[PDB]
Amino acid sequence: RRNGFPEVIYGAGKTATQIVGIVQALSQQTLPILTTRLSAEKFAALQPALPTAVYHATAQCMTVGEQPAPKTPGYIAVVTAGTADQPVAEEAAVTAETFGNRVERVYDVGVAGIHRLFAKLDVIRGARVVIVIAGMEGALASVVGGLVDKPVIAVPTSVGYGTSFQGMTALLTMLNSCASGITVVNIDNGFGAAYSASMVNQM
Amino acid sequence: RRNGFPEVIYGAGKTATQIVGIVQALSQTLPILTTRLSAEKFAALQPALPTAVYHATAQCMTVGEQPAPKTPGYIAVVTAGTADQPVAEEAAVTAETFGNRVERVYDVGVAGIHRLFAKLDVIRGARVVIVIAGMEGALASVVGGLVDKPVIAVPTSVGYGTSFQGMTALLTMLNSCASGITVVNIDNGFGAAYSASMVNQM
Amino acid sequence: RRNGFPEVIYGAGKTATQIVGIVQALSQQTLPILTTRLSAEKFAALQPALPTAVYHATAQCMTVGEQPAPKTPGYIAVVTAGTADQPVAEEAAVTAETFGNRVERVYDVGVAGIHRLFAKLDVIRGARVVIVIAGMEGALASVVGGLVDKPVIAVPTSVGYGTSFQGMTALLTMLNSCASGITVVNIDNGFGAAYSASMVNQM
Amino acid sequence: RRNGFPEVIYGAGKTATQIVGIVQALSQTLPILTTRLSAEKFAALQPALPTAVYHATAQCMTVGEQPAPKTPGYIAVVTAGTADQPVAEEAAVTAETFGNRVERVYDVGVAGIHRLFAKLDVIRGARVVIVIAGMEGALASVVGGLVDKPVIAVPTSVGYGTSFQGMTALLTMLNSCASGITVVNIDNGFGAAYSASMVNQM
Amino acid sequence: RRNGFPEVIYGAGKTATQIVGIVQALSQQTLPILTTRLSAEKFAALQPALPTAVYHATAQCMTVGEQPAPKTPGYIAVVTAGTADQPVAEEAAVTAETFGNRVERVYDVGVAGIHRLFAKLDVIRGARVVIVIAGMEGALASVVGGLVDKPVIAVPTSVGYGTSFQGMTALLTMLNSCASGITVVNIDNGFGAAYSASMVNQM
Amino acid sequence: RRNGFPEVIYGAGKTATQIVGIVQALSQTLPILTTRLSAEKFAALQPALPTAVYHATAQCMTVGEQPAPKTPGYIAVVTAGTADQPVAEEAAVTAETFGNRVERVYDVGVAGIHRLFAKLDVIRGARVVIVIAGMEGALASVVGGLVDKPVIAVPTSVGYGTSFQGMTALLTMLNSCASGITVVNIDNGFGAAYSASMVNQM
Amino acid sequence: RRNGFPEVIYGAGKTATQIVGIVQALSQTLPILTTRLSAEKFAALQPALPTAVYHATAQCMTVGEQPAPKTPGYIAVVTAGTADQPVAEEAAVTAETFGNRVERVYDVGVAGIHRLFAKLDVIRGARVVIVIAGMEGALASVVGGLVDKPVIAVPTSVGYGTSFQGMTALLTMLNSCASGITVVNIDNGFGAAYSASMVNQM
Amino acid sequence: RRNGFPEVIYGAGKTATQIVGIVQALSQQTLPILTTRLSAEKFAALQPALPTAVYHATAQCMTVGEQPAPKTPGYIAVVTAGTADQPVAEEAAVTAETFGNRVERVYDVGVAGIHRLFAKLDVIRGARVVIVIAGMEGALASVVGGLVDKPVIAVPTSVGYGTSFQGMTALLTMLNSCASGITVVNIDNGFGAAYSASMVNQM
Ligand SMILES: [Mg+2]
Ligand SMILES: [Mg+2]
Ligand SMILES: [Mg+2]
Ligand SMILES: [Mg+2]
Ligand SMILES: [Zn+2]
Ligand SMILES: [Zn+2]
Ligand SMILES: [Zn+2]
Ligand SMILES: [Zn+2]
Repeated sequence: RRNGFPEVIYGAGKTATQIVGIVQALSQQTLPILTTRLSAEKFAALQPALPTAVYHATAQCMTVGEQPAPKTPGYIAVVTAGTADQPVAEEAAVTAETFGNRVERVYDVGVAGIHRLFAKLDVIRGARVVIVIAGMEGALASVVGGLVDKPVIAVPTSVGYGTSFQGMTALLTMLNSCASGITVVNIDNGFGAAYSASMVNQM
Repeated sequence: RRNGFPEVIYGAGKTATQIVGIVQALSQTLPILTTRLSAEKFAALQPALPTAVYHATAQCMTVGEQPAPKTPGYIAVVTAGTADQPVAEEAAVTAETFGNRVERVYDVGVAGIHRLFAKLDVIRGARVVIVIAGMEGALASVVGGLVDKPVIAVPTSVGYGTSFQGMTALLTMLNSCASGITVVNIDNGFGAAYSASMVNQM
Repeated sequence: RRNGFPEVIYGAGKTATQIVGIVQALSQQTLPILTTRLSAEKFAALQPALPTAVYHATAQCMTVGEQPAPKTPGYIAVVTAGTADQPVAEEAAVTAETFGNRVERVYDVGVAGIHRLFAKLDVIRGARVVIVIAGMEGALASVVGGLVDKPVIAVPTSVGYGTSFQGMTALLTMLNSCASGITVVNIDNGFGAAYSASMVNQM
Repeated sequence: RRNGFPEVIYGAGKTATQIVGIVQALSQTLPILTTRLSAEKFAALQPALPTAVYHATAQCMTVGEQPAPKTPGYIAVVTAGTADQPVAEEAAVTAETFGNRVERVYDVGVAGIHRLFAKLDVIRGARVVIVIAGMEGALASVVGGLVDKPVIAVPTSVGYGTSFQGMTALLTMLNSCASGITVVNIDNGFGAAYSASMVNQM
Repeated sequence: RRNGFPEVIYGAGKTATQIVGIVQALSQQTLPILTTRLSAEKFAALQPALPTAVYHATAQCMTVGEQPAPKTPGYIAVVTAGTADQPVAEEAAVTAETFGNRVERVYDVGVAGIHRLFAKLDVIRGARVVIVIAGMEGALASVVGGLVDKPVIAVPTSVGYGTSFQGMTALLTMLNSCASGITVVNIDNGFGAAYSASMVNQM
Repeated sequence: RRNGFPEVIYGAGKTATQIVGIVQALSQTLPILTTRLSAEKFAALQPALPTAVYHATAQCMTVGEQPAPKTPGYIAVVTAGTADQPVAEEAAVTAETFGNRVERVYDVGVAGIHRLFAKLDVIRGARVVIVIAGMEGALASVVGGLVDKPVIAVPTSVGYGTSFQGMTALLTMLNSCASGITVVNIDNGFGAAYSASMVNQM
Repeated sequence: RRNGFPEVIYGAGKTATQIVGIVQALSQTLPILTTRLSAEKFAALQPALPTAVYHATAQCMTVGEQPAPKTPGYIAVVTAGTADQPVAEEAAVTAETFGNRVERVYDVGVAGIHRLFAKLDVIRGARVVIVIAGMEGALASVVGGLVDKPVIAVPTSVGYGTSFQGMTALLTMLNSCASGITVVNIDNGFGAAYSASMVNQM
Repeated sequence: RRNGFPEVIYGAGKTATQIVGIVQALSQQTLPILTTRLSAEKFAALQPALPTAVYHATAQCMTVGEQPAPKTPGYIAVVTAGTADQPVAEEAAVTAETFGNRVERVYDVGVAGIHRLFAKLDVIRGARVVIVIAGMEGALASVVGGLVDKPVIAVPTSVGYGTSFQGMTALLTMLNSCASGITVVNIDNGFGAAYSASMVNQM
């Protein structure tokens, strides 16, 4: 199963020592190695062991090794509604770049001020895949889906106030988009979106 | 009493004979509005109330002559899709019956959003904006951020699957009230127009 | 976009330093500046920098600058069912006064003792807009809506016991009011209600 | 046995023939009450049980003569709207069948609350109060705070949109039990009257 | 409004000082005074001020004054399914005794072992009102309701595991009791049940 | 293959012609069971499959002769009310078709619980107990605590209001599995009997 | 405009006359697809649009000739059961109308999983895989882990009891997106094929 | 009621002293004694008193005494989807072994990599009862149910991310299994599954 994909470790349930055991075993230059959902403290416990490792604080991700160069010319656009979407957005962007994709970040363009979205519309329309990340309202996916004729993958986030229902509302909003060409992943699953986006980008 | 408001009958649960009794008793008020009045129920009603007008799409019935606008400004009724039109007309007929000029801005949902910008001057020129949308109710958020007038958003129960009979649109519109948006219950085109009329006539 | 509205900062996601940067940039006497959802500790970190700032503890709001005088004669009435509604009520009242409205506070008139509501009925009926704030039961909006012929904006609060469902029950109760002329915002969104109320009051 | 309580048949799921079998077998008890009995099912039943009375609005059927009140005091059945009347009559017919005087206080919902104060003396004079309401069920809270007698609140499934088939009214009434209010299931006019009768006849 | 009921203070939202102010104001021998939902720490802050006060730890209630004697001969039976129901059961029992009722405690008779319920059936059937308190399953109300021909008031508790949904399941179970003569209050509202039970007991 | 289990057809979504095609193709297995088969669909089916038996209450259809019990012990099917009988018969017909002796213990819900104790020896003598209940599903908890044999509980969708189409009974039965109870989906009388048969024939 | 995509009409809420108006106006585009078109509505439509083809199972209607595949690769439409076939055909007809070769892999749900392995080479050879499943939607998880191509999963509303009109399948499929799976709304066979076509034609 | 079952103590609500009182009372060699849902700290408070007791950290269970030998030849298979299922899996396995069953552990065979499940299929098919334990997706029960013709008892776990809804999704997935012969218990109830499995295994 040499799909060319880097090795991925889900560090939510793994200990800081348990992770080190996997990384040194996969340090046979198989590929670069991505570790997701890695707490900042858990990286502190790991850094003396892997001094050549890079931690992405906001994304809570850790990469060891450097992917050589983008595998494909096309890029993925990661679009977010607000600043509260920065963590899972960064998780999606770090995953896509680790998987060999160029990534264009289009942050803070929610529909409360829509000129910000129109200012960066040429960048979004030029992508081969667009990942839309939004919470509170999450209506941005429907607006983006109606403005681009490229695959859109929508990520609901759990940044909630009141009836946000820990991201449930954003999830339902994305599933019921009037605009077609939108497809959805589970709440906060920025990694998964980038995994699917990367497959689409590299055909 | 004598505070301008016409009498309103909710005909969803009331029988066609009961409606005649309420209307015949109240013909001693100027206009009378009846909401959620099925097309069959109006057929059973028309021989008895000959001065009545039925609004097919709105499922509303008026007896008496509709007044002329008491206020210069108008109310804009903005709708996302063609499905959303029944409840839109229910709001628009109520607003006109309460003495407000109504501007209809229909079928401008965000699946094609250039249509909304084409009619943006009309919406910004309103004193109150009623936004009517189903499925993902995202039209309310876009309008709320583009105008600086009170917006009342109406979620509709038109949609399929996880629309949850309008719940998704209702929750979507509720998650954007900091932008000047306020919300009414699902399909409640009457209630929105009732509030819009109070705001419009200040 | 000179709507005359003061500048508003949502301090839930902003840091105490990040806020200071925005306030000093908007200290070009554009208008007074309101900051919402500002924790008491976060204000402590900010006060040495803005010594001319006023913190409203219960409202968790911060205003810098003083709006000159009410822009309109009419007033907004802020009506609450119980003492547990005081925080979001104060957030609504501080927002409306910062936006240039006179505000009349009618607190603790829930329907468990309804004479208290009738005692202050002349004050509520005299308003141009009424904001009703209630949790636990939230039936007060339907009672107020049936007693006034002016716009009512209902705010559900998340002060819950058991089946209160963190304010969901109060939200559903307000949406299904038998009394007409009621309009609703999301849970705890006292700011938003005052924003809509202010637009109605100043026509 | 011989504890005063009449026999009760739930006719919602039972067939019109099965009901005759249960009634004909039990005509060896004094009165017999049957609840949720459709109008069509009574037509199929009337030639067989000639001594039976159907209560159209209540969808109830009694065989045998209704007793006279065993207790001086009465039960008050308070309702918010005209829609709420079917389940109100279901409770009132049950309460009368169980030997209680019933006082009907109908159509006093809080959309016009002066109507409730007009009938306040009648409600306070009851020994038990049954409150019946739909939509926002807010009538139960107002009554619970105004009387110092047990209140049993019945949520009804009449309403539209987010009424959730009576859930909103049920939750609203449940959030006010500290005031002397107790709650039964949606549309359960029988159950409320069954409890009210036990309380009334102490 | 001299209903003869003692004064009741809901101490969930009141401070330990705020409570002392109310108690000394109502210390005009109006009646005994009950305080509900009073944390153990909050009572520690209050006890130096009211040395003649009694705290009921499990019930989290505080009574000052002693009601003279039961107002009525009849008693209320407080029935619980398990030991986890002891707090709200005690809140109901302390409220009923403070309101002038004799109370018979029938604890730990859940239907997992039903002989325990049958052992105390004569006590339960002899009551004038029965309060049934149950969580996890809450099926005990339907069993009790089918065994007694006296008013049953059912209290759902929020002692939950998994699908218990913080007492929602027990609440729905009680509302749908096949046995008639059952009436329901909100989750954990042992006070409210005793308030309604006391009115029924004293007719 | 040849593991004793008869072939099973789910006829809820399958057409009356499609069923004949599946049955006619499989008549090359010993018995064939078809579940959720409407009464009208069997009328359209009977001229084509003349060796078939319809079980009206169970809405099941068997082709082929029902085997004799392969095991001495029996399965007990315990039901709370008369409404619960259709899904009870669906389970009982499946269990008999799979070669198990079935003992029916019907209408013993806890509204009158002496009835259950009258039949307690029969239930304790079973090797597996299937409990079928709606509304509050409390019968499963009482049985689970009284017998020391596997209990499989079936929630039914019969009930009104907050029954939530059987959700309340399902959750009630799920909150008592520590007592030896296990649960299947709402109305799934087949699934319970399928598991009971595997347990009974050990 | 001129971006390859055919015009799409949602005929669920639109009337049979309104559809003719939209189609007759747009016959000035190459193909036109109409979704959720009832069989009765097509009968009322056929005398007016004689060049139209109805796809009974898919409830779709095409006017104009279906193009030939613009791309070598094909899309695989994988389904769990025979019930799932209508929405599967809705996706497959859309995909073929958008110019993609479609490979149908039907009735391979995990109740018998050898069937899926029999057709595993066909699925792995696709460029995009659409998985269609109801009840427990577990087929999407198995496929997502076996192929290294984009998988779009469609939950269907076919099922009984706690299926919750497809919610259980939707949530099940959403809990496995880390494996290369992406999800659309319940019954939304069109939406999946719309996205699959964009991915397939890169 | 000499069913031969060991005595079981639910230590979630019992104190460390309260447990010691029950164990010494049941130390009349009635059988071995199992204690479930026992926190690691609560065992520390208990160990000086029962020095012959065995704590199962992952299972959070405590057994005192040693069951003599398996009561039946047949074994129960405990199958899990991921490592996050290890706690309730161990609770089920420790309960079944304490009740006198041989237990075969088949861990980490979720359908994200299904060859792992096929590698151990002979072990699973050889069982007399299979307990399937899964969260996140919980689709493994339907796959196992369709592969074995023996009783399957499915346990949903509350190891959740986003829309996992604290195990609700896994519970609904298991109840709606297309594969027949599956039966379900409440969330995290590994004990209950083993209790039912043990009865089936020992016929
Ligand atoms: Mg605005
Ligand atoms: Mg009272
Ligand atoms: Mg047992
Ligand atoms: Mg993959
Ligand atoms: Zn839209
Ligand atoms: Zn009302
Ligand atoms: Zn029952
Ligand atoms: Zn399946």
